[PDB]
Amino acid sequence: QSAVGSIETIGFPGILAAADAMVKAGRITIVGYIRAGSARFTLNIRGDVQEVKTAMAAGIDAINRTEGADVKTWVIIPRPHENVVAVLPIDFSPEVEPFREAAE
Amino acid sequence: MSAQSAVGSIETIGFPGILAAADAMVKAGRITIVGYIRAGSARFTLNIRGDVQEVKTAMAAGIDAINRTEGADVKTWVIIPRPHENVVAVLPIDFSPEVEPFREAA
Amino acid sequence: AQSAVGSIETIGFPGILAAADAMVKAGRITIVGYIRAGSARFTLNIRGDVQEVKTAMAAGIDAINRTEGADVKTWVIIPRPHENVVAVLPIDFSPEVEPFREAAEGL
Amino acid sequence: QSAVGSIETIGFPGILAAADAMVKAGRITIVGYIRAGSARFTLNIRGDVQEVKTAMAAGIDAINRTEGADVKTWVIIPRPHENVVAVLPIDFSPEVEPFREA
Amino acid sequence: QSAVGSIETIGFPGILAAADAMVKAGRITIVGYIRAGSARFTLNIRGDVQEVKTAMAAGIDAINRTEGADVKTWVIIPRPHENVVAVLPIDFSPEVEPFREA
Amino acid sequence: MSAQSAVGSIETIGFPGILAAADAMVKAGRITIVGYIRAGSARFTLNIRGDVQEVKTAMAAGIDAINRTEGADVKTWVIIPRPHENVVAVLPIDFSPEVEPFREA
Repeated sequence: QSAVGSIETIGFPGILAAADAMVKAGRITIVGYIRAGSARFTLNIRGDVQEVKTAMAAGIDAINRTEGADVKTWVIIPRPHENVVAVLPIDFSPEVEPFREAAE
Repeated sequence: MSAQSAVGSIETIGFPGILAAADAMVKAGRITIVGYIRAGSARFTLNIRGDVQEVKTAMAAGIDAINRTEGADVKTWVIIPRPHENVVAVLPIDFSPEVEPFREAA
Repeated sequence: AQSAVGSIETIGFPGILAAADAMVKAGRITIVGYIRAGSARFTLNIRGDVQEVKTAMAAGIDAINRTEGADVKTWVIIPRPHENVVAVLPIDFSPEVEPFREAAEGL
Repeated sequence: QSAVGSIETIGFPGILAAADAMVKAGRITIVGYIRAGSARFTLNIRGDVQEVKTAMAAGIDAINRTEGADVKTWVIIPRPHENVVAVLPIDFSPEVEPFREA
Repeated sequence: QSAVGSIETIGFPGILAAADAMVKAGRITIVGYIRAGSARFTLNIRGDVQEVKTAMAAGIDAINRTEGADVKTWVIIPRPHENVVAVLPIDFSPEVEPFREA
Repeated sequence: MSAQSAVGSIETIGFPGILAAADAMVKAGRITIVGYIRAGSARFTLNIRGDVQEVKTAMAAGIDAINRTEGADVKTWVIIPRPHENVVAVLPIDFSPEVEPFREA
């Protein structure tokens, strides 16, 4: 299992900013987002651990430059367990398969 | 060829504000409104696509329209000039058959 | 030519029920829908001739403000909404409200 | 169109208290409830205007007697327009027709 | 109609604590739960009124021992009207039919 | 015959925190993650099943992972060692086809 990164902000424009900065800074795949409630949004990515760290640094900085946005919470799990991947929305799906291949 | 068109995103509290933004934006720039999100806590997001400069013009018009609306305020906004294809595939900012007549017209 | 759209929002369902009834009785308009916006806020959306929407809107504001526990949070009137707006936001007519559309215009 | 009454409280236990008190106090029909958000719940009833007034009074008192509940907002509309009944969830349904008839 | 009890906590762990304590303390059937919003959860139970009383006290005690939980609101209706049972989510279902029998 | 396995439940603000807790719990104890809840107000619940001591060990690890996570805090948690069947029937803590593989290991 490749590493997983997750980041959360208030507002959709912030997570859009995070998304574009993350995928351009690191060789990673965006696998999903969550409408978390209370206008908070989460973005989830996968990749080599060093690449997720690089991307996450970029996503933090991008949210903090976005009007009205700030980083609420984030984490990186270097090697997620299969039970985690099965239950939480962090697995790959056919719609992002083309981007996984490009990254690897 | 062409790159992905720019994406603009704006958010306010209350639906009347986002209605004001939508109408001002599409009248002020050569853009397509591609969707809206009921974000929670009575916040609404509007997402638009178009040439970078038309998105910048539309966004100024949207900001001004929200600030003129009773009980509305701009909470947050962004423009991404050249969105990556992975972003367009995962987040609700792509075109759809419903709005395809308007992309055409733009 | 796209008819005007009016939108109004309050905290709590009773206040939006009050708005809806006052609006439809005060102006020759059609109520086209409502939104459960979140945080117990509710939106009502109406269509009709611009002057009828204005009259209906004034009546709705006053009805909400008279309702126990409610007040007007936000509202707007767009005289001539763009087709891209009508297509994306829930402000278009539907079969369920066509009978009301016809009556307002026909009267 | 018979009258409509609507009441809203914080928490489900209060709306349950209101529902039971209203239907026992007045000749009315409970037509629906709404999970409004933020743990608020709405109850909507139909009936003759005087019966709706009687039920509403009983509903408010029941909420105030309920542990942790408070009345947030309420209204009565004597003669709701048909467009209102068509768009908002205040109409009768097969599930409550037996109660409409009684 | 048997009695109905309804209780609401902040957080899911509390409603889980309540549920387990309630069904062990009295001869009741848990009939459903509600994700109410704002991280509040409601539990609904049915049974003889004395058994619902016994269960409710046990639910309250259990919530108050649960880290981070709190009782927000609760009620007991001895004999709910059939209109209430039809509209609000407090009736029995096939999934809980075995527990109703005991 | 067999008793119902123990259930643990934990809640924090934000998804990153629940992700941290899930990975730490499943690695620390012989447990199955059976589900999560988007609780509202950006709070997320995670529910796990296992032997009583394994759930206890997993929960301690989940609490420490949430507290180490930027922007997360443990809001509430509980362990029920022996949940009643009616509870498992009504609340979302039962096993499912998706997690059957993990139950067996």
